Amino acid sequence: SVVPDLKELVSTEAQIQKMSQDLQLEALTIQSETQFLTGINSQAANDCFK
Amino acid sequence: RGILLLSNRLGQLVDLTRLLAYNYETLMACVTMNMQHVQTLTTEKLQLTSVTSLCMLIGNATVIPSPQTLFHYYNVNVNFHSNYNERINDAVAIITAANR
Amino acid sequence: PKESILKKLEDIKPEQAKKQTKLFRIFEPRQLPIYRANGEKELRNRWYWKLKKDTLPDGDYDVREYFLNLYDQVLTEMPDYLLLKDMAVENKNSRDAGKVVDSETASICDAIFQDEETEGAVRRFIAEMRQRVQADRNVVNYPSILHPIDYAFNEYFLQHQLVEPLNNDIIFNYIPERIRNDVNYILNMDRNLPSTARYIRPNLLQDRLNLHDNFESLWDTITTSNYILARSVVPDLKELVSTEAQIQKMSQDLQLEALTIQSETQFLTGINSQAANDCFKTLIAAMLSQRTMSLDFVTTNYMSLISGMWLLTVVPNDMFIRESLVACQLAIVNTIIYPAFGMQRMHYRNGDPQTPFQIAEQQIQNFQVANWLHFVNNNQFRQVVIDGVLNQVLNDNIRDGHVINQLMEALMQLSRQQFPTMPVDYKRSIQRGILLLSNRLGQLVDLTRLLAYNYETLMACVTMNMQHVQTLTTEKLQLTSVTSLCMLIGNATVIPSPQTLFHYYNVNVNFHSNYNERINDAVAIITAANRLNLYQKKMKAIVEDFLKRLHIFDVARVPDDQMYRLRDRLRLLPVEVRRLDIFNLILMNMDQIERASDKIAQGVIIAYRDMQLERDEMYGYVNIARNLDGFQQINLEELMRTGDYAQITNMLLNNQPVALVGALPFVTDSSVISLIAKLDATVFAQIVKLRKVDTLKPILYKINSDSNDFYLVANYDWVPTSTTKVYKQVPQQFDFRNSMHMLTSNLTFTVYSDLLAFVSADTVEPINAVAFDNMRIMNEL
Repeated sequence: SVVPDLKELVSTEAQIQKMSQDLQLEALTIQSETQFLTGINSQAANDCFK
Repeated sequence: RGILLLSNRLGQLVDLTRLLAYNYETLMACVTMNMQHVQTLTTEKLQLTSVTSLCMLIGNATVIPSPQTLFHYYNVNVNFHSNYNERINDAVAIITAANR
Repeated sequence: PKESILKKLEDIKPEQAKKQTKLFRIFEPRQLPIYRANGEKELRNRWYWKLKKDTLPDGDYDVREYFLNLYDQVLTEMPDYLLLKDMAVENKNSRDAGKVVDSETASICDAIFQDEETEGAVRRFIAEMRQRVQADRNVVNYPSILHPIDYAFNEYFLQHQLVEPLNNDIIFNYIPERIRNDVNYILNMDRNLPSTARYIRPNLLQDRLNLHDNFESLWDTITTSNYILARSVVPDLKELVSTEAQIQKMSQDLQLEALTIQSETQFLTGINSQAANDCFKTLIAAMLSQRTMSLDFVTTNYMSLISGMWLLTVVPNDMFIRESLVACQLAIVNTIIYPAFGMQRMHYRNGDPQTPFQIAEQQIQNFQVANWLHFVNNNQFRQVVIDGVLNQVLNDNIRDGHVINQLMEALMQLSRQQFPTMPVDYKRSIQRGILLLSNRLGQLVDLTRLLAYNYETLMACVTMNMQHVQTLTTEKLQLTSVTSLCMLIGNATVIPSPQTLFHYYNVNVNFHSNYNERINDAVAIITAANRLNLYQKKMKAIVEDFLKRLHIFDVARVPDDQMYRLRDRLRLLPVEVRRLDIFNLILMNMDQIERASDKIAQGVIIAYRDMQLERDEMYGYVNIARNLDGFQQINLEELMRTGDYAQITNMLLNNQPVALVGALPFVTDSSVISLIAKLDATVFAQIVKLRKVDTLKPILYKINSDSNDFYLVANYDWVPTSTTKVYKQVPQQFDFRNSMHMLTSNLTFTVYSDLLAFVSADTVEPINAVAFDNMRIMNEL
């Protein structure tokens, strides 16, 4: 109830996108799309923080 | 490659440390109840999901506890305490009487 | 899109000949009444200096930032060179025309030359004040009036003119030191440059940013770019065995049938009148740009593999990604060489990492086979530096470059494994494909030559010191096309059109120039940004613009991170004389500017004790101290920052002699009264109520019993008692005679852009071209 909410974050989309460029996601490895359920960060961080 | 994203950002990750450092170190100040470290019976789920986000995802942001906010906090624990202590007395008093 | 990142490239015109007109001044002289001690207006009036545009703000911080913008403005207007023929004007007076410099200069003269000035000496001077030319040196002499600070500027602008000469020889010299030398080409020009030539210098220092260490993301984007650029060049192949014909004899040599399949899967290789051109281009750029590609094969198409061996013998494996060389080799090793060389036994078991070609080397014996292995395996790029200036070219092992005893050996080794075996038939289909390389080997010898040259040619014109890392977008290449190019070529001889080559140079050039330039533009700012304590102009700012100015990069689509790290490196970078040399100038006088000009002050004192006032001429005599000698202080900037510790609050409450400092709003009053009433002590109270101040408008008392309808007091006899004066220097006065300076420049210039164009480039007949060995490239009928 107290822990101040955060502000000025990096656009969700922007980062995750440079992320795929860097991440080399789908490169053989079978167990895809489990590292990107990361999203809702604009939230997740606030939650993780509090 | 992933590791690097921690590193570059590291210049900022720093910022995180400072943040908490302060906040906890601040808020805390206004707690009357003592607090011995105990192995609670219950947990609290923390998805590395969010964690990871906070991490590479924080900019030159800077937030802290609103004055008014802080007090409100003190105030509460306070009352609570007062009640605990008080009832305690109210309690004891009776019980002892109850005996003689 | 494919050719949507190319229009963002060829459309980059960084070559901008920056020039100027208006002489850069900041303060125009102006009128104002004279107030002799005693305070009367003695008439005649005098001329002083006040700034054009008092913009200056409230708050030391806002001030500092303001100047900063000036720096940005200075640079964007930074005169790349000068010339005054274009600055003419006419003196209304003098021994004659006179032609002076800049309208303002003119005005002023005519002006003073009427309003009863200091007489003679002035009018006089204004007269025998003119121009004069010393043709013999191209020099020019023009008179000009400015201000110590003005001569200051304009001066250096003259003593630096980033414009050198330009003789035939220099043009010749800017044509890559390995092309003028390459025989196969010729050059010729249609004109003889005048002694009046000039040329700008596209500067191209190295990646002062080592954009490859950690930033991979960006390299990939560069490579890509540099790559497309290359294809745009890569010559389009010529005449090669009509598709149908070859593929037809192809079916023959092998012996086909009905449900008896073998070689049949080695023909989705047909299309080459598309594949060969693609495979060809693709290969070069890859190298040049230095991009890393992948591999799309099939385990049933062995032919497609054979050709692989063609490839691999070439491009030093490191050029291909890891997981690709891995597949490839093992596929060869386990289905082509062991399996029909009675060496099967163990169909070769490999379980990831270490090197699979390699290990086959130290395993089986056979010389022919054995040389291939070492030459291929340990084959790499020759990390070469200088090439007629820090080109830093990754080169191809002399050997390969046409001294293709590689190909001949690659074939001899193939001519000798086709001896032993195991699964009866299988050998039929495999060795038959192998032979198709051998007959063609007369021509294969060629393909090598081609690339050899091309890459080795195009090369030179890449000031962008390319290196050797790992891409991350991995361009895709099929053994399909490869295989096509291979058997389907010969007789032909192709080469880089002149015009083509230049165009290439030109681009990288600009680009470079931009990179280097923005870099300087970048640095300059940042450093300035520091000796200014702007703890609030959060830099996420500069980086952004920077990147943008070199289109290609989708700014919004790139995180804050990398960006900072980008600053971290920039910070350690030296500025450039030009850039630097100017900032030193702005600061050095900074003070002087601020102090002068109205709308602002500096600070105020509060001595709770009656006291005198200076008797300056400009203003009547008022509340001013140019020293604040003694008393204490308190930076306001740090105050409203820190949050005020009632330190001030207390002193104000208790009344103690004190001073204040920083940007401030002055306020002029008249009716003496105000003073006797001591109004000036009021104002302060406020603060007490509001921790912060800006609502603080201090007071000044312009007192000249002349214009102050309340002279009633100047009467008796007096002498100005005040409590609290103001920190603010005094607008200097104007000494014309000296105020003027003299100027030098040049007459009739001749600036040129682009260059090159001045040459008609021709080419020898294809049939007899030459490589770095003086041998006819393409000598197999």
